[PDB]
Amino acid sequence: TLEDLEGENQFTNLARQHWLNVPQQAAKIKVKTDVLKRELYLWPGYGEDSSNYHVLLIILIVNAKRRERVSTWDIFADRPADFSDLFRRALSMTLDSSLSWTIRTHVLLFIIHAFQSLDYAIVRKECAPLVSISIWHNLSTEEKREALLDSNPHLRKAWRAATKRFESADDATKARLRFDRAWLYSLVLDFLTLLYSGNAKQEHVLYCERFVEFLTDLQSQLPTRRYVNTLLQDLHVLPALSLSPIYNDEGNGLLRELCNLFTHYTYFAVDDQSGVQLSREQAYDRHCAILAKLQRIAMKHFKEKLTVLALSNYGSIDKRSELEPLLQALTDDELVQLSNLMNIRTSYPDAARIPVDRKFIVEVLLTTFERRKTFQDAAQALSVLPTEETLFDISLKRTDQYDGSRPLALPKLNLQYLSVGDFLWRSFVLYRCESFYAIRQDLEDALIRLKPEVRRGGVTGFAGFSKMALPISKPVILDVVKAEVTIDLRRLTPQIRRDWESLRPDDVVFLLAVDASRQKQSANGGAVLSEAERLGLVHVRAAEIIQVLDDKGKAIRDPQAYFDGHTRSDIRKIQLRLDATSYKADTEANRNVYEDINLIVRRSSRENNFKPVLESIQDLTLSEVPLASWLHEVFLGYGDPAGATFKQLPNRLKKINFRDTFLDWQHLVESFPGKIIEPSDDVSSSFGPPYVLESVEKQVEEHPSKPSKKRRRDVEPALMSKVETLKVSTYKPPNNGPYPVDAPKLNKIRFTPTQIDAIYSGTQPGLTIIVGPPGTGKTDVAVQIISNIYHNFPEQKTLLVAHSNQALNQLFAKI
Amino acid sequence: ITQHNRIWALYRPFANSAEGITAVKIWRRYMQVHPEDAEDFIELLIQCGLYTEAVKKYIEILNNPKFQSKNAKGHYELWSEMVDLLVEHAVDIETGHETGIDVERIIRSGIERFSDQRGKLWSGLATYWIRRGNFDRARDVFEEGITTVMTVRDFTMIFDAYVEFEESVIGTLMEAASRRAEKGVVDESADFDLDIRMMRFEHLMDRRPFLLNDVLLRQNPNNVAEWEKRVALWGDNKEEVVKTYTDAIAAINPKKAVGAFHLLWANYAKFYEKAGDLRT
Amino acid sequence: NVIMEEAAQITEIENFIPLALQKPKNGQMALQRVVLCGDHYQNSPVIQGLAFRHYANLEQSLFSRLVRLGVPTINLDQQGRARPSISNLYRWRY
Amino acid sequence: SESSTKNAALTAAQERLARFRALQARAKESSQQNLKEATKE
Repeated sequence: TLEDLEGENQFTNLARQHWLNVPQQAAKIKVKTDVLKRELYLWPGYGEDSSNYHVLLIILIVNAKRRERVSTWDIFADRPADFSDLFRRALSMTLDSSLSWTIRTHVLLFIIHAFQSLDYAIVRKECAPLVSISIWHNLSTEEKREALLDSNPHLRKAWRAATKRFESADDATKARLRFDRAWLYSLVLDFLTLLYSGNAKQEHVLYCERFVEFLTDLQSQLPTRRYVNTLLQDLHVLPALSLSPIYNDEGNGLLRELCNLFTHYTYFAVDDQSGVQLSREQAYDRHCAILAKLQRIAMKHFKEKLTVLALSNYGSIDKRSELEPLLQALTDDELVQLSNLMNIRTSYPDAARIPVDRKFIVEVLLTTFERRKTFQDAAQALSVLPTEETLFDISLKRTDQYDGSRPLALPKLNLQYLSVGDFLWRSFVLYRCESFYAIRQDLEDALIRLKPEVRRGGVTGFAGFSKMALPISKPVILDVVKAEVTIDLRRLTPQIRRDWESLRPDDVVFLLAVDASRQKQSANGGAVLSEAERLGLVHVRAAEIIQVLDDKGKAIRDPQAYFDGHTRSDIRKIQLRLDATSYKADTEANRNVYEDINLIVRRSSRENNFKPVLESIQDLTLSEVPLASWLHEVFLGYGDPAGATFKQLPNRLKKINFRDTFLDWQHLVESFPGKIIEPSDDVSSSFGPPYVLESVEKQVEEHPSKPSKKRRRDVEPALMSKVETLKVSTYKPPNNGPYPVDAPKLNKIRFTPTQIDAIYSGTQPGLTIIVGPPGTGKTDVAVQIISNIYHNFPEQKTLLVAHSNQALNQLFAKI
Repeated sequence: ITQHNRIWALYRPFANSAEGITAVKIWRRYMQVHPEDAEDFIELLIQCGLYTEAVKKYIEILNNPKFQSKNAKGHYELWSEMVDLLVEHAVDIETGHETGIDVERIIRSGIERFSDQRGKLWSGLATYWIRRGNFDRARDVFEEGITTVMTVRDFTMIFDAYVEFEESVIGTLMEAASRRAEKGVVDESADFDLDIRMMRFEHLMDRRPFLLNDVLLRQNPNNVAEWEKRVALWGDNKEEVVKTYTDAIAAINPKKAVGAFHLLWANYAKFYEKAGDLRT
Repeated sequence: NVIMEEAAQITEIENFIPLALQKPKNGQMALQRVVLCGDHYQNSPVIQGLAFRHYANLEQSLFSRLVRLGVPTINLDQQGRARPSISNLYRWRY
Repeated sequence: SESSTKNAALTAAQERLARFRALQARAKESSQQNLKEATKE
């Protein structure tokens, strides 16, 4: 932590012995070595003559600030050249093999943190050459690069511009460009060498996990992914990681999950260059085209031996097991020739010492031809209702004990996303993980409070008392699935009985079967039990309670009368619909999960809305068009960020009736500083409310001046602000009747010019953001914008979304 | 309600003489009192073109086991009519997660309930998949129907339907290839697809005897004659013959054998002796 | 038209759900105006999972992401609810 | 050479037609065997 660095650390002692060796007779003042003071002293003292220890300390301080969600990029904004020199030194130290693996992992984590801070101008400028097209110069074959350049003319133009910039540069600039282009290739080669080095320790596994997380983060941002995906496909990082001994270890479950996440992100159905999200049909067509090209190459080269492989169908060759014998039929030389015919890399540098055998080539060919499920298919395959295995997942347990020391194989929200569907799938996955963690915590708390134990005869009983769960009998299926569960409220309090009897329709409940005797297997010196086996829980099934019935099976028409009246029987019947997927899985596996169920656990109504939110997220992910076309570029973080504003949209309203937005003419004049206001009529006198503002663009008179080409170099382009004429029109308001109640309500709040501009932006079509502090009258501006939208567009509907009910009540009171 | 019966008797001809959405709403409002004629309203759904409404009415009729058809129509006949209407109007029927309907689950339920007409349901599902433009899904459905048919008549009907669909696809591909070759345009992808279809048809024709042997073994695992026929159809493949012999040994019950398991054991011993494996 | 109040306290998924509450017509959405009022310097949404809030950045809001992306936003510079001393103490971050 | 190429193409077309006829005969025989097995079952 940051407070641990304030002590007498080894790095602080080394810095004091190396950098604080001044002979000045300083006073003996007991000043605490704060982290902020040390960072401020290191920032001004940084220079080109500083050693690598200062750069390592600065990188560690930046990582500690990023782990605490503190800004650190602003402190480097004062010195851009020093920041660039520090970044170059960190890049040089990352490729240096003399240092330990911990320093390399720290440098990789710092680079991954810097890659997630592309909003800063200096960080984006530093990371621009690292993910540029020059990495395409590190391809295995020139034919593949030529085909990629001929596929899109924009890529060829960018490559030509990069080549011209490299040729026109000096020697030091060309060396820096070559180092920036080859840094990613050197890092990939070092990762591949460390994966196949053997006898990997925990530091090597942590470095591999950090590299996988960095690759996933690079593939998550489209401007970097457009080269990162091509580099990973040319280098065959996934086939090398699949056959690596580090990922094959049983203890490296997090590394395997990170590799799976990186493979899912790299094989996403989205265009690398254009950035348009690809559907399932486009991905299927691309896979069919790749399979047809492979079959044509096999027929042209090895038709005598690979006739079955060339004549195989798309579904008969996409499977790894089906294509295993076809690839095993060809020899090593035949496999090498087939890989060279498809522009696939089959050899590596001798310095990396990457083992390239027939098994590695077969795995690469199987992974390249494997059909991969799309993001929509992965979102549809994910169950909304949590299960016993999903709640007790290894990834959830790893994320529960996360402290920032190691990466996690979960999606991360950033400033830019590959596609709207990918962002929706990531949000759905995060919401499902949070709901599963909350459900697992609630189930663990209920099992701890219930204190299950083994009674006489082997029947599992509950010794403790818990209000979050109740023991029940085995449920009986009524229709198919709708079932009836019998509960007893004789030992429950009146408040608990009232809470249990007031279950709303489709309420999320859990049917739990628990056997504590398996916990005795943990006491016999056997294998290590899981978290669910430690508490005795065996199975948990989600269900939706629809209705609550009495002991006679009749629905309670009056709940208040039943609660106030004397109940004859304390036994209640609850109608529960179990999930169809879990029931079908139990029926297919012939498992009697419902026969052993003996506990029913309820949840709070505020925290039982996760299933509908997950269903809505899955429906949005499966939807083809979940976002507007005008706001797609702004939401994706690509292109011009101001393109969604009203000043750039073609549907901007020229004339807008503000009605009673301005109290008088002076308020309207003061609300538009720097803009010329002219009355619509010929009367020079000021007019009161209501007022309508029409924005007229001032047409520049193109005078017939001579085309002088001499005075054109020193004439810089002046930022001439277009003075749009805000013509004010005054009209008599329509009377609504002679009664005093018929008089329309007028606003009595004098809005500021910033509030007036915000209201004008909100009234106009497009995207508007109002950054308002507390007490700035943002609710009043929102109410004024809603009133203006209702008055100007009676046929349009306005949907207000409030974070809290108090804000909605305040908005309703203002309206 | 007693007078509402006479009112509906005086309004049925009025609704029939009006037609359209108003008559559809009148029939929907009249189904809450006399649902026994609601199947006739399904005929109105035939007249109005609402295939989804007809499917929903059929599902609601099949959900209630106490419903009695006025026209003395059985539940199997109603299910077959609904399947035929779904196959004929697969394009006009909207399917999605918003409506909360599944055609595969209904097809599986119909196959499980009607075991004597499971091949007809599989053929209807294959025809619906072919009409939906999904050739791979139709091929997978045909393979699943061939691999899960207990009766050989249903398996033969499903195989004939799949062979007819494959022959139609191969003829269309050959016509497209001939049209491309006559125009001087060489399409390697179309020729590769035609060759792959021909190879798949040849593989299906070769594995049809294997599928018949598997169906015979599923009908009677203790039948040594089917195992002997499968071993004869294996030919010179020693590994396939050994696997078939092991499956026959592990599948045929010695206490319920209808054939001669000792004859199969003697044949295996003679094959081992002819291979020179006296110890085996 | 969609107007969101206190968008910085709502997650990105919760903000995108209200913007897609209606089915598209003829392949296009009927939404025209999207206004979001909030304060990026205020508290973010509450996340129970520490790994989701920190590593996965689930606590980040759509308004904060739009402000960090460089999109133009209108900043209110007038307050009339608290005293001048409290307003000046709260104006250091703004 | 474009003289014997026509004869080679004609021979290849005749071989392809013979292979297609053999495949059709095999399919018809398989259908007949499937019908006989269905009747037997």
